[PDB]
Amino acid sequence: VGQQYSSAPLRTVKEVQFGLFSPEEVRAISVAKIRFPETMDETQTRAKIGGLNDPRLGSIDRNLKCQTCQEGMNECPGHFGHIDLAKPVFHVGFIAKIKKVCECVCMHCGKLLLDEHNELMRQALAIKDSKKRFAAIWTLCKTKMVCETDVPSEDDPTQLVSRGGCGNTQPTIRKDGLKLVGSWKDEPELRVLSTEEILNIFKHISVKDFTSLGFNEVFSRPEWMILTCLPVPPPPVRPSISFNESQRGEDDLTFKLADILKANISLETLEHNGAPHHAIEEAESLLQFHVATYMDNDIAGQPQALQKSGRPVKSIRARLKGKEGRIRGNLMGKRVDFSARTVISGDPNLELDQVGVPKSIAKTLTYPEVVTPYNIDRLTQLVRNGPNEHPGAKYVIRDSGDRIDLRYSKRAGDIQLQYGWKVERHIMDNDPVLFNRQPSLHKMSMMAHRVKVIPYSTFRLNLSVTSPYNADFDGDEMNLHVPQSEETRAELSQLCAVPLQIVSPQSNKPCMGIVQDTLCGIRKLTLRDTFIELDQVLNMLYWVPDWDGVI
Amino acid sequence: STSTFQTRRRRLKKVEEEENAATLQLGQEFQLKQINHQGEEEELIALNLSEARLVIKEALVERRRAFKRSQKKTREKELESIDVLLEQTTGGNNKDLKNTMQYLTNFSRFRDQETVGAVIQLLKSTGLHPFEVAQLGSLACDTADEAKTLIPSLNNKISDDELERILKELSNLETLY
Amino acid sequence: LRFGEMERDCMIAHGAASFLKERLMEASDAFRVHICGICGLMTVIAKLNHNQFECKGCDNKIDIYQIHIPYAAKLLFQELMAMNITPRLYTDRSRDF
Amino acid sequence: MFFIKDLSLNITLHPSFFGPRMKQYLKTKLLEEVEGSCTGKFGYILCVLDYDNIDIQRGRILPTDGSAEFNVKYRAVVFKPFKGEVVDGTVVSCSQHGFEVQVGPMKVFVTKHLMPQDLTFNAGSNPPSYQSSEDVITIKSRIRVKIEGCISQVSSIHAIGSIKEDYLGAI
Amino acid sequence: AGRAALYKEVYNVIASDGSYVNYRHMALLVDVMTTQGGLTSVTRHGFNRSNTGALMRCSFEETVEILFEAGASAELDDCRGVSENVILGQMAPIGTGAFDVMIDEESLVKYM
Amino acid sequence: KAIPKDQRATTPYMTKYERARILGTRALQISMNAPVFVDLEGETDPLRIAMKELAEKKIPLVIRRYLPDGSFEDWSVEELIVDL
Amino acid sequence: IFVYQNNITPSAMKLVPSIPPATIETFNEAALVVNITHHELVPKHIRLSSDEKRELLKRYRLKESQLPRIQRADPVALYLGLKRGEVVKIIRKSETSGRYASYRICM
Amino acid sequence: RLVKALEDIMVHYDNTTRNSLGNVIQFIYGEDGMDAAHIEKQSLDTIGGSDAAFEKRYRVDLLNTDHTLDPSLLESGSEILGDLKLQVLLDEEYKQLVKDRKFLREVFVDGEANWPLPVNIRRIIQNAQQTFHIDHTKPSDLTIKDIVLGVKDLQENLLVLRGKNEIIQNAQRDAVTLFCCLLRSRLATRRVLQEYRLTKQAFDWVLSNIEAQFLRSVVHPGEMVGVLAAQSIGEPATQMTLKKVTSGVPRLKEILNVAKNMKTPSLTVY
DNA sequence: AGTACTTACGCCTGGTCAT
DNA sequence: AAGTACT
RNA sequence: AAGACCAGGC
Ligand SMILES: [Mg+2]
Ligand SMILES: [Zn+2]
Ligand SMILES: [Zn+2]
Ligand SMILES: [Zn+2]
Repeated sequence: VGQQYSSAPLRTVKEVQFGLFSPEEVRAISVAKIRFPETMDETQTRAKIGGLNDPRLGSIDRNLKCQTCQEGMNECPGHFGHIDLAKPVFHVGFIAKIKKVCECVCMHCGKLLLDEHNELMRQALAIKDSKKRFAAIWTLCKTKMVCETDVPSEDDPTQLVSRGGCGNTQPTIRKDGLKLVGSWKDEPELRVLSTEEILNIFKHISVKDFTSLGFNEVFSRPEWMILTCLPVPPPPVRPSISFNESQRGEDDLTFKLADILKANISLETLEHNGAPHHAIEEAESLLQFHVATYMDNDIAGQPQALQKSGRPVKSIRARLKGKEGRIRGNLMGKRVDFSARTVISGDPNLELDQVGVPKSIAKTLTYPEVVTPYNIDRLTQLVRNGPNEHPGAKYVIRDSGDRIDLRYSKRAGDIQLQYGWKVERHIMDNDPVLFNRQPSLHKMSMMAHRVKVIPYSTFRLNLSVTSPYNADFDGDEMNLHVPQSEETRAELSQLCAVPLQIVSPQSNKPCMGIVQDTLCGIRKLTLRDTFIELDQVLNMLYWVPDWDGVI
Repeated sequence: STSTFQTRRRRLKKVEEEENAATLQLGQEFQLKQINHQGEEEELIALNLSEARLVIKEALVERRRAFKRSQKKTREKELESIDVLLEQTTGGNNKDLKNTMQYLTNFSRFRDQETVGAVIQLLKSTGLHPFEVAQLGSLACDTADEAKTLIPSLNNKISDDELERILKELSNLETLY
Repeated sequence: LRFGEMERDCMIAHGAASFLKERLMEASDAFRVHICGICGLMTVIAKLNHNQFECKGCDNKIDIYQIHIPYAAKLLFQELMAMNITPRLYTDRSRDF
Repeated sequence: MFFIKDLSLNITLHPSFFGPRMKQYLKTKLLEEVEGSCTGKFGYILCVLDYDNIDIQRGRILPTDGSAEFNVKYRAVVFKPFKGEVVDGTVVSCSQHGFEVQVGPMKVFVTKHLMPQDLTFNAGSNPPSYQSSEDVITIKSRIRVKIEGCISQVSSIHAIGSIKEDYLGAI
Repeated sequence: AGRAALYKEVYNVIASDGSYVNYRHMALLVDVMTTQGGLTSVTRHGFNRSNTGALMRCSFEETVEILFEAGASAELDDCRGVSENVILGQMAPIGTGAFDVMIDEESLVKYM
Repeated sequence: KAIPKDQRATTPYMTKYERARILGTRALQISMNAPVFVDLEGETDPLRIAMKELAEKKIPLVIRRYLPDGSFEDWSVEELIVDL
Repeated sequence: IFVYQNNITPSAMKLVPSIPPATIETFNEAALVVNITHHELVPKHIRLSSDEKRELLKRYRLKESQLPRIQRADPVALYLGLKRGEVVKIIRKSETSGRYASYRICM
Repeated sequence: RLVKALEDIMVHYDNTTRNSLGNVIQFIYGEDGMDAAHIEKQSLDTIGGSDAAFEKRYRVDLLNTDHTLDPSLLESGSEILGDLKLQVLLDEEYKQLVKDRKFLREVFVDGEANWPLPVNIRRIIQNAQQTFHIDHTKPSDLTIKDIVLGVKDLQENLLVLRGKNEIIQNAQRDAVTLFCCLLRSRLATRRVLQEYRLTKQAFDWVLSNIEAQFLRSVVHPGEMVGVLAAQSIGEPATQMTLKKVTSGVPRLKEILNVAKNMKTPSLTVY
């Protein structure tokens, strides 16, 4: 896949290490300074400004360039960009934790709030489960709001031992929108916890403190739950849409960045200009906002960040949410090729394991056969035959990884085949296919049938193999998928073939029988009362194809 | 590439790659404690020229042999005698090997796998480290200064006097031409 | 046509390993990306010509792999990253079991 | 300085060659993609020793095409210079900027100003050389160099070395 | 004893319809729901919290939320999950893939 | 970790998934111009040749059987009985 | 083993885990009027020697965690007084094969 | 859900049922290691029937003019009547079918005797019948030893798990137990000779088949049993098109959710 | 005891309107 | 709407 | 070409 050979060894993914991005790495990796918010028009002149999308990231206009990386569009994944924020911001999805952590550690000196000294604590440090330590720890010290300096050791409650210092009272905390607030207790003291602060307190937390709390010194240090540098997904994640030329077509995402950007610069230009001290934190919320909505948009703090036209805004998160999206609707299930669908009808003249494919499709669907002395002959004929007659083919591909389109190519009728080449040919009588009918909730909702190219337009399946698929002919449709590797078919014929499914394990009994006519009729035909004379008995005999020819 | 007998668990932060010097700190792939395929430990493999000349030859030869077990179904004098062995069992595009055989065979200091044997039986009583027990074998040396200076890794691991006897017995074994 | 969840679950039932992969890759997504044997990421700047490879930042040129995975997957990942989450791709197991 | 390191390599064999003498092919291909290779981590792969007992192990079959993949464990003679290593070789080229000495499969170069002082450079010479009070260095002359620094590149390794120390110079 | 009950009950839900299901299946399920410790619900609130890697639970009811707290606590995924592989485009350890196939060069000679 | 050919414990018979895959895999290669270790009684379809190679048990393959803990057992098409 | 009637004082109970090795357990009368183990459903369990256990593992190549678990408060677990780590063997009847051997470790 | 909750589950080569972690779920798929596919409803004759009938059918006493095998069945009949060393095997056999009985009546209290079990013995014999045109007239040719010593030697080769130790070779006997009862039930001297006049030929064949036919009914390390079981339930849960209690689909929902407040709570006390 | 949180069948074919 | 679990 | 709705098919 992709094409073009690479001297790079090739492996399978075996482990997936989930980490968090360190603003330091984010930079390293990036190839884009991303300072400007505009898209292109270097003063209307078409191209792209070394500002947003392409200060070296991926590209468009069908033009090699991608940091010389050439290859162009197809085969050049996105190249991340970064964009130095102005002031630290929260990570919409982490907020929940960033909070719980502070309630777990007190500021000023930044360190745990319960050491080996407290016993209930011990039992909470043996637990080998991030989800469980961090959930037990939290519950155990979310209540304590005083940075103890001296506690009664394993001996006398009389004798007091010393550890860390700074009893600066611990403030309870609550979540207001995208900011954290806490009081310090006669009468309270309410102040806003500046990101700039939290960040700090985390930076200082101890190495064995990280870990003690559900974390990991190398892949995910708390101090990273707070964004400082922002990775910039490259075109392919937020591609455009061109209506030829002199028009637009930008992608939703490529706007929120546009916003985040604007909202970033406006800020900065205040900390270096007429900075009315606390008329800034009115624009630092805006950043915190965008850089939050960019990732999530279905919050409880209402404002949807409706984009002109009142259209919602597809937050990154929204792209993966269950069903119709990436994970479930793009990865666990996809649209596929070498597949077809039409109406189904009975046809008591097909073997159970067969399936009537209409000529229309047999000529459309193709199978890649590899030229071999065993076939060459046959194959060259299919190729000679063209892509219009039935038994034929429609594509020859040589080692040189080049497609010969059999319907054009001044060489159509020509062509000598070469052992090694492939000849995408038409599906033929007896090509094992995977047939099926949705909803699929059985091994049997998908079985393998022998193909039988037939006229007229409908998949014609044998009757008995109905109840498994659970289908009627009142206008029902079914899907057919076509194998591709000599080994793929093998997997269908050797484990999916209808004959094998006859006995169902779901209820340790056969799962296909005899219905309607055949059944009804098989009874009449039985009766003592029922007698058959020669003239017919002879024909009937002839019908059973394996009749030993013994009247 | 060509993997090397040991899977150093690289935990993201690949940074520390020290210096390569005659402080005997050679790249990780050359600690004196490396691993053999059988799964054992094994002192590094220090080859002094003219000792390598014999090992390359040894195989390049035993190659020619088993390269025919299947075909059934004096200075300037060695320059020719080797070019052939190559044009027989080499890649013919191993311009490196060629150039390694000249170098290896011109600057060599021993012709007898016997003489080369004693060289080794001698130096291997030092307890010195391999790299040293190599530079010592392929480098002329009259004084200890000409030695412990062109091999600073020695300086304190041996008395001048001693390392000096060894050098005496070197120019004594140093095969003629 | 569509080969969704349900139709998958049956292929798993049948135990038709390869045919599954095929429907999922070779007949749909399929994509060849590069990685760093160090930081399990797509970073790598492969110039498949002059073979140059790099991956500054973790800075490489030597340890680099090539892997086949559904383009959607790649995307899933890149998308993830943009949200500041790092999906590491390693070609060897070190955790045993 | 020359080493005999234990390596291994992975060759992907197409089914075509799944013959009777496969072991033969592999080995053969091992040798094509190794003898003469170069890495900063292995240096110069010069020759494969003990051609015979080369361990092939069982190779597994990939899973889309039939290509199989074997982890060929071999053992070879390598050599990778270092900063501070002392070696001697044969000069090859010699210019106004210095001469280049060839230590083995590698080429170490020496900067005019990295040699001594009393040694000037005579251009009007044929062949080109470097004259001294009593010393004369040109094409074939044999020098002994001290490698000050290494630089790995593509399929080779060069390095700069001095002769401004003691016990260094011609021989 | 609870298992016994959980099973007996489920068994009745399929028997009240005149349908028959071979023990083993309800057994299995009933067992899956019970090993862990007590009663693990076949719901987002249960079996999708177990020690199973991320990517797997990711393909169900909590996706992102689950992914987030994965890179947070730097989880590691075995890629032993059916799901896992499907997402990667790899052949999954399942029937046809519960083993490897190799060419025994030795036996590849006595064959000629 | 590996496991001695003795101390072996798996099933002496070939699993359907195994056989299934062998034939496939085998075909695959056969269709790729891999050598064919059996006299073709006129056969010309790879999977069909495969079924033959597999009946004279002349298939040069080895099924490595991984165990839940990582260790494996190595069985040869040769050995493995084929009931089905 | 101590048998309280209507209940024990929460001031009291927090004095059992204060003299190790020795162990203590608490049972309400009302829960011992009937032996739970005699119930049609609850099959019989069995304690395994720290030897018999170190075996069960080695024979199934299992790690402690991969084993089916039982609650430290689970009725039967108290009836035998298990300890976090002790493994029990559950032997029950079966409509597929008379007897089925299963194991449960403790957590 | 059902499905997503059991994907990862399959039968591993050790013949245990685990998921993606390795956590055993069933130490033997279905407490018996048999692939559902090869199973039919057989009857355990040993269970039902008056203590009376049992004797008249399975009891053999070579020390009694009226409880011995009439030499009209066994070739070595007359020269057996009385043989004491035999009556011990004979008695051993009986003291077993007896144990079997009580055992079964301890598992299937109902008295239901028809159960799903691998290898359909009824038919396997039926073929043996007309495959050797066995005549109900002339006598057999089985040493009593021939029978009872082979039936035993049969059970031995019905291997499900293979282990080279105790803990395993012990689960073996277990996973088989139920079957055997049925086996010992259908290959009881009396029966084997008075009901289905099998020759030594017939028999040695019936035995071979059973062994092989069994080794076929085992489960294949590979089956993704998890998904399967899932579907197998969810499937008939759609065909559900609908004495006064919560029953059916809304119920099954309740169950899988592990809900606390079930519309109907009931409770039967005897 | 009150509030908040995530979910909701599978697939497939039409025609319509607009920032 | 409902049902659960978390605050 | 993408997204929202509506009607509809099994
Ligand atoms: Mg219908
Ligand atoms: Zn690029
Ligand atoms: Zn503090
Ligand atoms: Zn990198």
